[PDB]
Amino acid sequence: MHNVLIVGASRGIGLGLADAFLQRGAQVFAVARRPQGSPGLQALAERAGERLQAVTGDLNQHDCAERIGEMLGERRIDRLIVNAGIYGPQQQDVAEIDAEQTAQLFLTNAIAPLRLARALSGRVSRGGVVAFMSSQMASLALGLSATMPLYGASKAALNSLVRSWEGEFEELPFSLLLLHPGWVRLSVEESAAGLVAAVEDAAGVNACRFVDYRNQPLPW
Amino acid sequence: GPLGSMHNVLIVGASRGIGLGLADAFLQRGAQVFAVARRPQGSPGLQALAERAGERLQAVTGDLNQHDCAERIGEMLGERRIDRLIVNAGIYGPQQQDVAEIDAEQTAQLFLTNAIAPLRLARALSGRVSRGGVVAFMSSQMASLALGLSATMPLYGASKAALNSLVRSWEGEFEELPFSLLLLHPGWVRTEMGGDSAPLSVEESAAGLVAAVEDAAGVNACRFVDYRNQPLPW
Ligand SMILES: NC(=O)c1ccc[n+]([C@@H]2O[C@H](COP(=O)([O-])OP(=O)(O)OC[C@H]3O[C@@H](n4cnc5c(N)ncnc54)[C@H](OP(=O)(O)O)[C@@H]3O)[C@@H](O)[C@H]2O)c1
Ligand code: NA
Repeated sequence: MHNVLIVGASRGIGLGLADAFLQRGAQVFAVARRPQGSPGLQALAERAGERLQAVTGDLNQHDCAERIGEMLGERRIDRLIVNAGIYGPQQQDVAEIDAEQTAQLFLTNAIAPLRLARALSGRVSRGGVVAFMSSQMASLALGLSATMPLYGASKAALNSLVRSWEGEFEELPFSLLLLHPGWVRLSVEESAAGLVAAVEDAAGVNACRFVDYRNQPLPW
Repeated sequence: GPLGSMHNVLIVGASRGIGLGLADAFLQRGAQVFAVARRPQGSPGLQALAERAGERLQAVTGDLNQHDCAERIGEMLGERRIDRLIVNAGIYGPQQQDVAEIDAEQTAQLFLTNAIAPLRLARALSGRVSRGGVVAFMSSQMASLALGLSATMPLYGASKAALNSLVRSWEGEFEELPFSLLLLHPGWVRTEMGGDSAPLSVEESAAGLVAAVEDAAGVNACRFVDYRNQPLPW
């Protein structure tokens, strides 16, 4: 049984990933801010029993890694998926975004994901996979983020920070993935099944990849 | 140029370093330069340029982080159009460049100063930019995802990737660009940010950047280029 850690698993694609990994036979550790308040996560917990361990945790809390670690004990993480993401201000307007909103956006979407992944990295299996939920809107070459520029810039910043982390290693000890889930309203189930296949395709490769739910590369 | 032409060049962040070098280099080409600085009176470099160029160098008090910056620049310009708009001002972020230690206040400061405020300002002045002009943002090779050189200064690099992203998103609002949009890498330059090991003088960096800016005039394109006018990958 692989150990899979999904950070941000109460709903949407995060929950879908927990479900999809469970269906492959993994032991899943599913972190959410309010796990008890997610009927989706509760339903998965009931069905999988002990194979789905819900964990209360918040990416933005500085003790998050410590709490996850204490919970995991000596168990190694085969697949670490950080499914951080907020939209930022609904108007996506550079003229109006304030300091508090800027901090929240870039901490949640870019900085805290790296802080957490780095802090847990000593537990990640060699030849495993660390993946971050990114977006097509992160791509500079595609340049598709005009209607949500702040969101897209936060995901470009995430991609940048992951590339910077890669640059700290002589050779990668695990793969580093930046994931585009597709434009899910495309079901969560199809997206998650695809993303699981993309993640598993990178296991043992120790490569940096920016890929979508079909395992197709996106340009930077 | 001919036809009694004298380009109006606006440099945001011109008190020292590359920004001052750009003001000097544009003045040497014959431009009317509007040099925006937080404390223009406290810059010996800008005072020296003012003495040499007289009225062809107008110092303007202004701060990229202030929401009235565009208004102050506009009031100063009157009805004049901007032929070249260069946003140079930027910060390094925390000295340690460490994702584990940066706090909320520092994160806001970094991304506002290096990414969001440049777009806020440029957008607010964009109606004044000449058709066939150039709007350029000082970016960095550390912004490039393909080069993956950002490990040296990850936070700074991420803030410039965010800048690049926002400029591309702005481009994507136009059916046809009315001016060029440039992301500039100045090289590693001997300034307070670059340090004593930097291989380029301000003078050579600025001369190169002026040539790259002028090479984009009338093209109405997006480019990510260095001080030699060589393209960088995204
Ligand atoms: N030097 C390099 O090697 C290098 C490499 C790549 C990219 N860059 C970029 O090039 C730009 C200029 O770099 P530099 O090396 O010349 O830095 P610098 O010598 O330290 O000068 C920074 C300039 O930015 C101004 N500034 C900072 N924050 C400002 C704000 N809110 N509002 C208005 N002005 C502000 C400063 O004015 P004050 O005097 O008031 O502080 C100063 O004129 C920056 O965007 C930097 O990121 C530099
Ligand atoms: Na003000």
